[PDB]
Amino acid sequence: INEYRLINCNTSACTQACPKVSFEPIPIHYCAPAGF
Amino acid sequence: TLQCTNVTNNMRGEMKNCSFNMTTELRDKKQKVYSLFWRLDVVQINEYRLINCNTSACTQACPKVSFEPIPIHYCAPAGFAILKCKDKKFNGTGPCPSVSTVQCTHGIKPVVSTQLLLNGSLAEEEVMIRSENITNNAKNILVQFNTPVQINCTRPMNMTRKSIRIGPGQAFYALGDIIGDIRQAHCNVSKATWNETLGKVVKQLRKHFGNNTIIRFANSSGGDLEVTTHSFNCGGEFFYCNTSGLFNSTWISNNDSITLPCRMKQIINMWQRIGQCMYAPPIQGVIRCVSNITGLILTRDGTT
Amino acid sequence: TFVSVAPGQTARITCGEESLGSRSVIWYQQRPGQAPSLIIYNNNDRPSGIPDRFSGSPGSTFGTTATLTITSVEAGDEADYYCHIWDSRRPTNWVFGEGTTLIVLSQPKAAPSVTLFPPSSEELQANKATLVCLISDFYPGAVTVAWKADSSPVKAGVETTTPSKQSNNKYAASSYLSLTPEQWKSHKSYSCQVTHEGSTVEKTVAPT
Amino acid sequence: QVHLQESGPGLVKPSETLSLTCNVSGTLVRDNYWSWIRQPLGKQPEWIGYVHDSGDTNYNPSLKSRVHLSLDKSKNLVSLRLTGVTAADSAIYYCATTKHGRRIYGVVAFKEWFTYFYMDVWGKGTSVTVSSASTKGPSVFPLAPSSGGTAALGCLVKDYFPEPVTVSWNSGALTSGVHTFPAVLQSSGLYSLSSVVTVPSSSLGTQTYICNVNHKPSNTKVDKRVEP
Ligand SMILES: *[C@@H]1O[C@H](CO)[C@@H](O[C@@H]2O[C@H](CO)[C@@H](O[C@@H]3O[C@H](CO[C@H]4O[C@H](CO[C@H]5O[C@H](CO)[C@@H](O)[C@H](O)[C@@H]5O)[C@@H](O)[C@H](O[C@H]5O[C@H](CO)[C@@H](O)[C@H](O)[C@@H]5O[C@H]5O[C@H](CO)[C@@H](O)[C@H](O)[C@@H]5O)[C@@H]4O)[C@@H](O)[C@H](O[C@H]4O[C@H](CO)[C@@H](O)[C@H](O)[C@@H]4O[C@H]4O[C@H](CO)[C@@H](O)[C@H](O)[C@@H]4O[C@H]4O[C@H](CO)[C@@H](O)[C@H](O)[C@@H]4O)[C@@H]3O)[C@H](O)[C@H]2NC(C)=O)[C@H](O)[C@H]1NC(C)=O
Ligand SMILES: *[C@@H]1O[C@H](CO)[C@@H](O[C@@H]2O[C@H](CO)[C@@H](O[C@@H]3O[C@H](CO[C@H]4O[C@H](CO)[C@@H](O)[C@H](O)[C@@H]4O)[C@@H](O)[C@H](O[C@H]4O[C@H](CO)[C@@H](O)[C@H](O)[C@@H]4O[C@H]4O[C@H](CO)[C@@H](O)[C@H](O)[C@@H]4O)[C@@H]3O)[C@H](O)[C@H]2NC(C)=O)[C@H](O)[C@H]1NC(C)=O
Ligand SMILES: *[C@@H]1O[C@H](CO)[C@@H](O[C@@H]2O[C@H](CO)[C@@H](O[C@@H]3O[C@H](CO[C@H]4O[C@H](CO)[C@@H](O)[C@H](O)[C@@H]4O)[C@@H](O)[C@H](O[C@H]4O[C@H](CO)[C@@H](O)[C@H](O)[C@@H]4O)[C@@H]3O)[C@H](O)[C@H]2NC(C)=O)[C@H](O)[C@H]1NC(C)=O
Ligand SMILES: *[C@@H]1O[C@H](CO)[C@@H](O[C@@H]2O[C@H](CO)[C@@H](O[C@@H]3O[C@H](CO)[C@@H](O)[C@H](O)[C@@H]3O)[C@H](O)[C@H]2NC(C)=O)[C@H](O)[C@H]1NC(C)=O
Ligand SMILES: *[C@@H]1O[C@H](CO)[C@@H](O[C@@H]2O[C@H](CO)[C@@H](O)[C@H](O)[C@H]2NC(C)=O)[C@H](O)[C@H]1NC(C)=O
Ligand SMILES: *[C@@H]1O[C@H](CO)[C@@H](O[C@@H]2O[C@H](CO)[C@@H](O)[C@H](O)[C@H]2NC(C)=O)[C@H](O)[C@H]1NC(C)=O
Ligand SMILES: *[C@@H]1O[C@H](CO)[C@@H](O[C@@H]2O[C@H](CO)[C@@H](O)[C@H](O)[C@H]2NC(C)=O)[C@H](O)[C@H]1NC(C)=O
Ligand SMILES: *[C@@H]1O[C@H](CO)[C@@H](O[C@@H]2O[C@H](CO)[C@@H](O)[C@H](O)[C@H]2NC(C)=O)[C@H](O)[C@H]1NC(C)=O
Ligand SMILES: *[C@@H]1O[C@H](CO)[C@@H](O[C@@H]2O[C@H](CO)[C@@H](O)[C@H](O)[C@H]2NC(C)=O)[C@H](O)[C@H]1NC(C)=O
Ligand SMILES: *[C@@H]1O[C@H](CO)[C@@H](O[C@@H]2O[C@H](CO)[C@@H](O)[C@H](O)[C@H]2NC(C)=O)[C@H](O)[C@H]1NC(C)=O
Ligand SMILES: *[C@@H]1O[C@H](CO)[C@@H](O[C@@H]2O[C@H](CO)[C@@H](O)[C@H](O)[C@H]2NC(C)=O)[C@H](O)[C@H]1NC(C)=O
Ligand SMILES: *[C@@H]1O[C@H](CO)[C@@H](O[C@@H]2O[C@H](CO)[C@@H](O)[C@H](O)[C@H]2NC(C)=O)[C@H](O)[C@H]1NC(C)=O
Ligand SMILES: *[C@@H]1O[C@H](CO)[C@@H](O[C@@H]2O[C@H](CO)[C@@H](O)[C@H](O)[C@H]2NC(C)=O)[C@H](O)[C@H]1NC(C)=O
Ligand SMILES: *[C@@H]1O[C@H](CO)[C@@H](O[C@@H]2O[C@H](CO)[C@@H](O)[C@H](O)[C@H]2NC(C)=O)[C@H](O)[C@H]1NC(C)=O
Ligand SMILES: *[C@@H]1O[C@H](CO)[C@@H](O)[C@H](O)[C@H]1NC(C)=O
Ligand SMILES: *[C@@H]1O[C@H](CO)[C@@H](O)[C@H](O)[C@H]1NC(C)=O
Ligand SMILES: *[C@@H]1O[C@H](CO)[C@@H](O)[C@H](O)[C@H]1NC(C)=O
Ligand SMILES: *[C@@H]1O[C@H](CO)[C@@H](O)[C@H](O)[C@H]1NC(C)=O
Repeated sequence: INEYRLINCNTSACTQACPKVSFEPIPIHYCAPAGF
Repeated sequence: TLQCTNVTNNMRGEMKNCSFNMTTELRDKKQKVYSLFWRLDVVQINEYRLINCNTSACTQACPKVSFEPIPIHYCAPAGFAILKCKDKKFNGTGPCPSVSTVQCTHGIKPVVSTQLLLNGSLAEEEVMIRSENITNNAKNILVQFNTPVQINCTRPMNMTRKSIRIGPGQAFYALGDIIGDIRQAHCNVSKATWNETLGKVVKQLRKHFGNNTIIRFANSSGGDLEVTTHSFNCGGEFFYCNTSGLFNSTWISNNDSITLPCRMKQIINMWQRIGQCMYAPPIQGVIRCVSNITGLILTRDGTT
Repeated sequence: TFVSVAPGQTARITCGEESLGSRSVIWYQQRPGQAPSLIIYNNNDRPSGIPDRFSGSPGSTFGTTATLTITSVEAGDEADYYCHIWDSRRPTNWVFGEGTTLIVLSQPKAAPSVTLFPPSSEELQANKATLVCLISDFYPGAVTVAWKADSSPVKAGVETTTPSKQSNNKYAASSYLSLTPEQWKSHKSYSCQVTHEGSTVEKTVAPT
Repeated sequence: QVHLQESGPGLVKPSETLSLTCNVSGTLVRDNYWSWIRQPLGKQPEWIGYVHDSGDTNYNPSLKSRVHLSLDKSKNLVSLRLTGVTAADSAIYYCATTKHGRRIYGVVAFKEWFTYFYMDVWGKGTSVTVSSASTKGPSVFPLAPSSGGTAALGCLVKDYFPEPVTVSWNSGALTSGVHTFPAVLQSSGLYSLSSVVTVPSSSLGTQTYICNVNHKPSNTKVDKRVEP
């Protein structure tokens, strides 16, 4: 900016991913209830 | 801190041209930008400040949502029902001869108003006078009209929407410079309609307060702002209108408009105390809207 | 300011600041050397005696100046024009907005009717001498007078007015030369030369 | 018909009281509004102030503490008083009728209107020059004719102050061929003009040509006769 700034500051307020959670794709089985 | 001045006129001050410092997106350099607040939005300190800062933390109404009363049908689940009384003369209390049953009520637009009932159901045959205790002067007297009374309201100020970004992300909507003449908001009521509807109610008031009695009307006794003015929404803005001209009558035993002065406020605390403040965003262009006067909310003082 | 439009076309005249509220602009016409007269009051309302060729921009447009549209331009509308911005957000304007001048093209040219008079007999006995050089009916108005003592040019003593038109293409110009009763009887001939455009008119004079 | 006429001193010393009179012919001073305007040389017409009966009178915010108007209902003339003048107030003081209008932009009842004024019938104007110098009466010398079928004849008004000077011919009986020239300011401080008439050479007559000279600040009237 005419020195820098983060690329998001002029758009969206930001949030930092928690370091405990993992973005590792685990298997997910979808289902349906009774009568279906 | 708001440093404020009058509005460019040539008199009575009504508005403020305010300048202030402001957080930009970055947590560094400030911003020197200006807004434009009505007198009811701000208050001085011995230089100004917003009228809410010494009370409630504030929140700005989102500009996408609309405050337009849409029909709302209430209902009840299984094992329950709702009864609709269907006669033409019922003061809401006592037995009803023609009872019918329904699942969901008629469209009830939640019109938040005071003094003047707006866009409500019209009564049947004679206008209706409903009260909890007519002998007690401490209970409000609900009124319902048979013929609607026509009311028009303009906001004839072609105002501007400034969008000062208090980022990152969030952004405040202010009032820029005013394009056109310095006028105020006014609600019109036709003189011919308000005279016949006022006498139609007082013949019903004689049915309860003596046959040959004298019925007079005056404006609000005083107290808070909401009680004294006709508070209502239309086009987003919140009007606050003076009804000293609709209640200035004296009835004995036997062609133009009535214009009413209306203020305006952005920061509001609705339904007495709930929902904190809310700075409704400014509205561009000339706002105009027509409403129906379908009832009145009257109180009695403690011969005539 | 100035505005140039050919005879028969349309002239438009800018005056005053930009409009901030609903206005009532008052236009005026000041002929050269005369009082100003009223042309258009109430933005476009003409009083009697003014033709419908003159029309002013409507005083209902927020953000445009006061415009004076002048259709069918003639050699008579070659005069000055002021206006009176009556604005609702401006306090009362007591100084008229700076004027605008209309110039009518294809006048087009005119030769100087120069005239040279010798000093009077009543002034000589007052031990004074003065040569008068009148210049009239010349267009456009930008002369440069030069006096001659026979063939020799005269430096000082020259007093020359400035052109000034008079409800026409006619411009006026007077050149003077102050001498002594001994200086006049000295040289053979004095000449007044008027350089107008490219040309040069010359007229002399001689004592008796 | 409406005819207006401004009469004034023409010269007033610095920091003195200008006293102007506007004689009115054609109507009364009680039924109409009245307004003076002054115009410097090369500048725009600067408004001064409007006056009317019934105590309705207003002045320019720029010249407030110095100006005083008045309406003489018995003599039917408008007066002006400008106190503490300087070289700035030198201009040309016109006197004109004033009509009014009411521009309604709002709802009338909310005072959402403003009165606007406009001058319609003007006067000829008076020349008021402010200078700490004494008035000098001119000196009128005739200009001899000299030579086609036509001839040239004129007058001269030498060394006077201040402006202006009116020049007529034969007490107002020669307007065809009359061209009066603007004056010139010399390094001494005195103006000087000329006025020539074109008449046919067949003026043996004697077609008595007498130019009439007049100078209001010095009260000078010199009738000069031009002869070959
Ligand atoms: C709630 O209820 C209240 C109370 O009723 C109500 O308040 C009212 O609101 C309205 C609008 O909001 C408001 O109207 C304004 O009225 C202004 C004055 O109009 C009145 O007078 C005029 C003339 O009277 C004068 O002159 C007479 C001699 O001619 C003399 O005898 C008088 O004494 C007086 O001096 C008159 O013409 C009007 O009559 C109208 O209404 C009649 C019905 O009642 C109707 O029969 C008439 O025909 C006429 O209607 C129009 O007719 C033609 C079209 O058919 C138009 O050409 C006319 O001009 C009429 O409008 C009134 O009795 C009026 O001047 C305002 O309009 C001007 O201003 C706005 C904004 O400033 C502009 O946008 C307009 O363009 C217009 O500007 C023109 O006029 C001015 C002044 O002359 C000029 O300087 C302008 O340059 C421009 O004129 C030029 O441009 C136009 C461009 O096209 C061109 O056409 C022209 O030829 C010219 O070149 C404005 O409309 C009213 O005052 C107010 N109060 C009252 C008590 O009524 C609320 O609105 C209600 N609220 C709600 C929400 O409902
Ligand atoms: C009692 O009941 C009456 C009747 O319902 C009610 O009257 C209503 O008044 C409101 C004003 O508060 C009106 O609302 C606005 O009307 C204007 C005019 O609409 C024109 O265009 C439509 C086409 O759709 C035509 O059919 C119509 O005849 C008009 O010519 C609109 O401009 C408004 O639109 C905005 O608001 C809508 C909802 O709030 C949005 O959906 C819409 O997108 C607009 O929002 C945005 O628009 C722009 C983006 O394009 C943007 O620039 C703007 O800034 C804005 O963000 C709105 O419809 C309403 O129409 C009236 N009712 C009817 C039936 O017409 C009274 O108000 C009521 N009394 C009380 C006290 O509440
Ligand atoms: C509430 O109060 C605020 C006060 O902050 C007002 O905002 C100001 O409004 C004024 C309008 O009068 C603005 O002033 C104008 O600025 C213009 C922008 O100048 C630019 O152009 C030059 C090139 O010449 C650049 O070098 C410069 O950097 C700018 O980018 C000027 O063009 C204007 O000049 C005109 O007006 C003057 C008046 O005397 C004339 O003499 C000139 O000839 C010319 O026509 C003018 O100076 C000011 O900039 C605004 N400030 C801000 C911060 O925005 C609000 O308007 C006011 N709101 C209401 C409703 O009254
Ligand atoms: C701008 O505002 C000024 C006021 O600040 C306006 O001047 C005012 O004009 C009114 C009339 O339009 C004057 O009222 C008059 O008072 C006399 C009594 O002396 C009365 O006889 C008249 O009938 C009229 O009511 C008022 O005195 C005057 N105020 C000042 C301070 O001069 C002006 O007209 C406005 N102009 C614009 C373009 O907005
Ligand atoms: C926020 O900043 C980014 C990066 O500076 C802007 O993204 C640019 O958008 C323009 C659109 O014309 C593109 O041409 C550029 O290539 C983009 N930059 C990059 C690095 O991709 C974005 O527009 C800004 N958002 C604002 C100012 O609201
Ligand atoms: C906005 O903030 C600036 C500071 O950047 C204020 O400017 C200072 O004002 C104080 C007094 O109010 C002065 O003593 C300083 O000299 C000013 N300049 C500085 C500190 O650099 C400005 O007044 C603020 N504007 C407001 C509060 O409206
Ligand atoms: C916050 O500020 C407002 C406005 O200054 C205060 O409201 C005032 O309350 C007093 C009570 O004695 C009234 O007399 C005033 O009329 C009120 N002002 C307005 C503008 O209505 C309010 O009390 C303040 N709250 C505090 C200090 O806690
Ligand atoms: C509402 O209307 C009912 C009638 O539908 C009123 O009921 C009467 O009340 C009086 C006492 O005030 C009794 O003496 C009568 O016997 C009642 N008659 C009936 C048919 O109920 C009732 O009083 C009204 N209430 C109000 C507040 O107006
Ligand atoms: C305001 O009142 C009028 C009454 O004239 C309403 O118009 C009527 O609406 C009902 C149903 O809503 C229709 O059956 C009538 O035929 C309508 N009347 C006419 C003359 O057509 C209008 O809907 C009301 N507006 C509101 C409540 O917002
Ligand atoms: C209020 O002012 C706005 C300008 O901010 C006007 O918008 C203009 O509208 C006209 C036609 O309606 C367009 O030609 C312009 O280009 C618009 N300008 C801008 C900046 O968008 C608007 O018309 C005004 N309101 C009314 C009722 O006239
Ligand atoms: C409120 O406004 C409406 C329209 O905005 C007015 O109804 C108009 O009335 C005039 C005659 O007065 C008719 O010529 C129009 O055709 C009507 N318009 C419509 C849409 O019906 C109404 O008179 C106004 N009433 C008040 C009290 O202001
Ligand atoms: C109700 O109306 C009365 C007038 O009928 C208003 O009384 C005026 O109140 C102001 C206070 O702001 C006083 O200065 C006036 O002298 C009062 N006039 C009279 C005749 O007494 C009263 O303000 C109105 N009240 C409301 C809440 O609208
Ligand atoms: C509501 O209207 C009433 C009357 O229309 C207003 O009362 C006026 O108050 C001022 C005080 O500033 C008095 O000078 C006026 O004489 C009063 N008018 C009348 C008719 O008595 C009142 O100010 C308005 N506003 C409120 C909030 O009540
Ligand atoms: C209530 O209405 C009456 C008239 O019905 C108003 O009386 C005004 O009285 C003054 C002189 O006393 C008159 O000059 C006005 O013309 C009357 N008004 C009208 C509309 O005729 C009285 O002012 C009204 N009260 C309020 C508070 O508005
Ligand atoms: C705003 O206007 C009112 C009018 O009564 C005036 O008293 C006040 O001083 C004005 N405010 C400023 C900051 O000029
Ligand atoms: C109504 O009010 C009166 C007096 O205030 C009271 O005596 C009575 O009990 C109340 N309730 C009624 C009449 O039902
Ligand atoms: C209309 O109102 C006036 C009061 O302004 C009242 O005197 C009159 O009786 C009313 N007209 C009718 C028909 O009731
Ligand atoms: C009022 O008077 C009418 C006739 O004048 C009468 O019919 C009615 O019964 C009376 N109301 C009473 C007495 O409550």
